[PDB]
Amino acid sequence: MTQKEKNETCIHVTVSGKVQGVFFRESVRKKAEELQLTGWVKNLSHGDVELVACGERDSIMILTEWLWEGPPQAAVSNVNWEEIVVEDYSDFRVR
Ligand SMILES: [Cl-]
Repeated sequence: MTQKEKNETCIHVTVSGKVQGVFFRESVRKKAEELQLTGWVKNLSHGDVELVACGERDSIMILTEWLWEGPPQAAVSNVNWEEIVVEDYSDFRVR
């Protein structure tokens, strides 16, 4: 494997709770960028926040812990993640 291939993976996450009207999408993108992760995030209508995050595993695991807190005024009730088949992204975007 290349070093990037060896040292990186991807996860898929859903985040439940009070996650609307608190700029959750933007906060995930900003946090991900600070952790040098790529992927995407959206707010499912009437539902959970959903994201894919790819990059180094330490960063991934810092993100998954942070998702229990979220941005100010967020009230997260659950974070459900799994590692997935790797997908290629050049940046982290809101969707
Ligand atoms: Cl974006």
